[PDB]
Amino acid sequence: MFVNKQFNYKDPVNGVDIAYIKIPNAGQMQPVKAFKIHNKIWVIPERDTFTNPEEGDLNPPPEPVSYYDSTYLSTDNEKDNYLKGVTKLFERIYSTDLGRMLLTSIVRGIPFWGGSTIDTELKVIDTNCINVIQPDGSYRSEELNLVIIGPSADIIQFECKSFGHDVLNLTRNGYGSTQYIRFSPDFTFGFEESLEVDTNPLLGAGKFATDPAVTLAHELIHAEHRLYGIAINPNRVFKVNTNAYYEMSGLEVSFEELRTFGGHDAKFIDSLQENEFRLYYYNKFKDVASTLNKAKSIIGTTASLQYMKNVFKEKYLLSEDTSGKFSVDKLKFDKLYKMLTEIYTEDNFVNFFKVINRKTYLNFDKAVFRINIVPDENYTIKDGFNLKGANLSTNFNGQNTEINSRNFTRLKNFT
Ligand SMILES: [Ag+]
Ligand SMILES: [Ag+]
Ligand SMILES: [Ag+]
Ligand SMILES: [Ag+]
Ligand SMILES: [Zn+2]
Repeated sequence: MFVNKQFNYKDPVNGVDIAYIKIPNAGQMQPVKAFKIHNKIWVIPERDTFTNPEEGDLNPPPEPVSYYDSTYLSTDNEKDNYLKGVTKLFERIYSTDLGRMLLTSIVRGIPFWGGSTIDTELKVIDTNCINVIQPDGSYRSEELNLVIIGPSADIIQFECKSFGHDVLNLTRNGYGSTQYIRFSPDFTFGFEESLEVDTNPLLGAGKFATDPAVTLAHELIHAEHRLYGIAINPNRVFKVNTNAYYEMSGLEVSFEELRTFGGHDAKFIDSLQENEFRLYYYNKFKDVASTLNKAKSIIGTTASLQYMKNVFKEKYLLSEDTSGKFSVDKLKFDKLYKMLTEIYTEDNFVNFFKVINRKTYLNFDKAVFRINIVPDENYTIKDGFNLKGANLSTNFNGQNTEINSRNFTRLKNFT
């Protein structure tokens, strides 16, 4: 349903949902084959050597939790598997009510059209589009919200990447920007069942495997914060004082990560700072409402001013008065803000998937495993690794790398 058609890496390009594309702001690059799996969402089965200029080399840089393999995702078979793996994960996520809500929010989360220097003109920002090569060879500029792409040099460094603006802080000013998620459905992390063990850097080999659907959901949640322009400034961190090994090393974790995980982790952000951020972003939305009201012109005859004004009215859940003037209703703002920051959390997704998972973001990496979720015999949209009939359905046996040994190959231990 979420991905209505089957995609094969070798399917011929049609210039519509299967095409060679170029990422603007990415400098000079060769067109790469991409697949549009859903409205506003694309997948590029390639290692990411375009978003960051100084990150085009896949070989292990000079001399930590990291894993390198310059050959991963270099063959057509691997790219086909990557595409099928990612599509499958989106479907697993969409199969839950929470995931359906999240993906709906992501599609509705179009980056704001605030690219004009004139306050009466509404214009798209080039950081939020890709250039799509058409059958006739010409290019077609297309707006999009999300792009799933292969990892860069460090295979296990999953993260959101987005292009910046000269002056605008798009991921924190309420505007939002297109997010490129480096991710792989072909590897997963190992964790320990015991809290005392999982949060200790010297113990555990990583007996249980993280369900990659949770990992992708985690990145999607993080991406949606950036899409709605309410990501917490990275300089806002928590000087961990709840873990003796974190304090010992003076390690710090950004509020953004704690918020994304949810559960008890989010409670580390004290009430004052919580209100501070909410007030801040409430004001940013008011700014978007004013800009819309001040808009009398629009660029790009792909839609009318009335249409786009309404698109953002929906995205930001703004209120329109009798005169057709937009404003931000505190109740509505608080509702949307809470949905994006408290309802969509890693902890809540675990409850929906019914999988075993780390209990806190404040733990220690144990290991990385190679996996293959494409075959139904190994992983299904409905149960992940814990197959219904199989003897893998209970006690999370499917995620148990010792019992379900054939589905996991430990590549590196971090403990
Ligand atoms: Ag553009
Ligand atoms: Ag565009
Ligand atoms: Ag992110
Ligand atoms: Ag991300
Ligand atoms: Zn994160």
